[PDB]
Amino acid sequence: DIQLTQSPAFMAASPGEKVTITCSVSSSISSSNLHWYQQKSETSPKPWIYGTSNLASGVPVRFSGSGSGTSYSLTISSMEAEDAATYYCQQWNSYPYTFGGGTKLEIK
Amino acid sequence: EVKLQESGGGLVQPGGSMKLSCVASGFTFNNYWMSWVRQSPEKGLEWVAEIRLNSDNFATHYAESVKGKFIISRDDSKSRLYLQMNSLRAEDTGIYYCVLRPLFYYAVDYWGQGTSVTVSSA
Repeated sequence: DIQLTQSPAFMAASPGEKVTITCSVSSSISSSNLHWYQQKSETSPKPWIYGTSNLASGVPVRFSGSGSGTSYSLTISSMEAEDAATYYCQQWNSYPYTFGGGTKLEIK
Repeated sequence: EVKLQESGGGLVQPGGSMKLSCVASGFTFNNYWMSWVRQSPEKGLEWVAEIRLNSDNFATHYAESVKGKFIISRDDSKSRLYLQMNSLRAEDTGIYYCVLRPLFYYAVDYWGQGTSVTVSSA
């Protein structure tokens, strides 16, 4: 077992705020194999961030990813109402590929 | 670019066998990898299996509690990616996502939408 965990579990954001959910490995893997997924109730994991800083096709550019070492974070410039998903991180470094407990955002 | 549609879901008396599927469209991506991830409320998401095509025909890899039980298989000629699961239990109930990523230096993987599998005695 290889472990990522997300600080924190549930958030609460006023529209227009700046959010940052962190993610963190158990053993030092490398930035460039930590993908970030976004899942909106009633549907399937939607590839959000690839690399540690690459956004996927469509991800609004108010979103930001960064890290190196054991702590990777995600940050949203101006929280808006369609960011209300549950985000999760993922490790494609060494098998097995493991995932975060997933942080749940919600809009105030 | 992509179009992944997985078929085959349902419900099986425990012990029952199955064969999820999903067929690739758009791809003929010389070199990819594909795998099945699954999500139930009990466990959140979990990488279950993964066949692998860097160019060696088949190399597979499974995990803590799936090996022995399922076997990834897929043939490009067929365009499809089959996933037979045997000796099923409660634990294994969930939605199976079928995600394929290509080994370009960079881009991102793709995902499809899933199907429920329900292991119940009822």
